[PDB]
Amino acid sequence: SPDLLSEVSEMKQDLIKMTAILTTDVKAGSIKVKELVKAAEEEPGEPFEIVERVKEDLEKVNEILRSGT
Amino acid sequence: GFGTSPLTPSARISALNIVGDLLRKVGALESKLAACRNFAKD
Amino acid sequence: GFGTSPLTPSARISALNIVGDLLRKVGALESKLAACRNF
Repeated sequence: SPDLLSEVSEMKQDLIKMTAILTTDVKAGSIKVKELVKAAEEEPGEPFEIVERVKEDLEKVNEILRSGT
Repeated sequence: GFGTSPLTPSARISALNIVGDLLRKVGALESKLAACRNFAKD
Repeated sequence: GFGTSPLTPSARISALNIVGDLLRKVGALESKLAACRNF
């Protein structure tokens, strides 16, 4: 649905913002368009499986930022 | 090129704010896609 | 930055690495959601 795509687009923008906060990359050479396209082609599994992995990774990042470790 | 410095507290709080938005969105996407999978299995 | 200490360098880089992996995965998620078809 277009609402699912718009929520994922907003998540992508959130991750760009987090990248800008966390990076020390001093035209953002650390972000490679060819790596992003390859990853969009090759990430395995249906959307539900990818979402479960994304959620696990976000819970890990949240724990680092809240607890400090 | 001298290393990585600590993140300031305000930048840490901003990153926490954003991860909150990401967790609410992913939780809703998870529920939607889980419902699709479970409605199909049922 | 009320009630909050600085994030250590090691935690900062740990978080950055995971965020990079998340950006790649969320690009794949945006692709598969747009392409998925019901047969």
